[PDB]
Amino acid sequence: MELSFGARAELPRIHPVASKLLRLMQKKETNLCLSADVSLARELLQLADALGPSICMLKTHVDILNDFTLDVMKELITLAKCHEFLIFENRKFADIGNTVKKQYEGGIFKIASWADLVNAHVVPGSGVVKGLQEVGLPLHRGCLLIAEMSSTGSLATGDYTRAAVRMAEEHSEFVVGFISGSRVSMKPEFLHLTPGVQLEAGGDNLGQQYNSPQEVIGKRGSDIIIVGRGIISAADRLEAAEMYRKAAWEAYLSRLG
Amino acid sequence: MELSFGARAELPRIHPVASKLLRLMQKKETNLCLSADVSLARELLQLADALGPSICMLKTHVDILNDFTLDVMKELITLAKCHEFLIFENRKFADIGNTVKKQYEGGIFKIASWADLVNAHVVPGSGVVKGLQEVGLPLHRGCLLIAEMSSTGSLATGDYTRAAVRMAEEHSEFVVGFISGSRVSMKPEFLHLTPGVQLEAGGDNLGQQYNSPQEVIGKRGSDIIIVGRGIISAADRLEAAEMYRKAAWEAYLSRLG
Ligand SMILES: O=c1cc(CO)n([C@@H]2O[C@H](COP(=O)(O)O)[C@@H](O)[C@H]2O)c(=O)[nH]1
Ligand SMILES: O=c1cc(CO)n([C@@H]2O[C@H](COP(=O)(O)O)[C@@H](O)[C@H]2O)c(=O)[nH]1
Repeated sequence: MELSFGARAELPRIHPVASKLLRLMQKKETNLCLSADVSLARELLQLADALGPSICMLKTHVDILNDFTLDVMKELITLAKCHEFLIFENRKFADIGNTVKKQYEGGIFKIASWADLVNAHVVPGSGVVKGLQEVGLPLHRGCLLIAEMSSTGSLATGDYTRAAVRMAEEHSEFVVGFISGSRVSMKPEFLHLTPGVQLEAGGDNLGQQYNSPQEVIGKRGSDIIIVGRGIISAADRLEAAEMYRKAAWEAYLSRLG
Repeated sequence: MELSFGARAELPRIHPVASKLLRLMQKKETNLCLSADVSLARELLQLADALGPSICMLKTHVDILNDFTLDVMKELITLAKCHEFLIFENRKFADIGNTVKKQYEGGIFKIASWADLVNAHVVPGSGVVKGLQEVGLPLHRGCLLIAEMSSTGSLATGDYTRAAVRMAEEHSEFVVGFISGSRVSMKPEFLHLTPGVQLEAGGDNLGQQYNSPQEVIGKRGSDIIIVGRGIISAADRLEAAEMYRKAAWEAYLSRLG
């Protein structure tokens, strides 16, 4: 039946990036992804260093960093290697393949040079994956497909979600999992990462909706929680991260039995 | 029945950005949007200057510019004002409102400071529009919603397309039209902009599919053609732009009768 993260890391069809992730999740007893939604490089780096031991992944929006430089990403990579977490740039590539390939490799951000993982919306059809793959496969990177969204009015439901799952399963050499609210693939080689997570019930004023780690990992069968404001707006971000880590980890263990 | 671009510019419910666009389209006899998919600021600017008289709009992907600076955008604005065209950043905002508001205003690109128009995918629900509006309305900007896509396997069909149209029509203070393959709204106050356009039949190797200006403007009832490689890969980009302009303009006139 259900396998531990450590065993999933060894599955025949596992992607190397997924394997690296699954192994460090097991080693560190963390299935928490920090959503580092900050505008200052110094804050990003100080969070990455202090919280690194508590997280399996740090999710970036590099396009909201007021003082982005590639040197900032070099320093982030140093922390990622030191503390053992992956870097996930939440770029949401969402256009024709020819365009996304350039967006992934080029420009000022050079996302493919530092990001272990990126994500894509599936709305354009499988060309979005094919374009990204042309850059990501040579660079030994992975991709997540957005199969469901956390926000009110999300159209990523029903046949749309099914299409995302098929697209992932048909591009397993590059696609390693999903942004989703629940387990959407029955194949254990794929990771499920779930945003819209806080300990307390609520939402924001712009359509975000929250569920708890126990709900999303335990009841809905996801693997990793993505948490932004629940941690970032807290006074003690380290303690907050530990609370989220312990919640997500125990929900995982209990579901494993 | 059908109104000229000039008359549409005066409609009671017209958005000011739409009005400005419609008036310059009529004045200049152009419903061509150049997709300036280049990596060099100098090429971007030289295209903008030479082709400015032939276009109603210049569409950017600032994240593929290797030498982006805000000064480049200042120079682009100077050309836009001189030649009378709008600047459209094809950012495809596609996340929860709280995130997109920061992506629109902030970061290195400060998109809202220079872009007349941006676009958004509707997959997250109407929060994507609400978040963007919080920045764009004060700055007197407009937004386009992606109702259909040109690429093979597009999921922007059926109820998804209907949802995009409703979302636009319910946020008319900020949303001024669509990226689509055809007329999708029956309300003349909304613009339809159509990518996937070349004179010759064909596609690319990454899921792009082409139709002609006569097909998309004439038969499918769209307003503006978005053209990248058909112009940019041509030797004489000025002549190419003129060919596309004259095609799209005559298709418009004939449909007007
Ligand atoms: O459906 C989604 C998809 C994404 C992409 O990961 N996100 C992102 O997770 C994070 C949630 O942050 P929060 O915990 O502060 O709401 C944000 O960066 C948001 O853009 C969501 O919140 N919901
Ligand atoms: O459905 C879409 C949506 C977009 C967003 O505008 N686009 C964009 O139009 C342009 C088409 O370029 P081409 O004429 O070279 O194919 C590209 O920048 C591509 O990213 C499309 O090609 N199709």
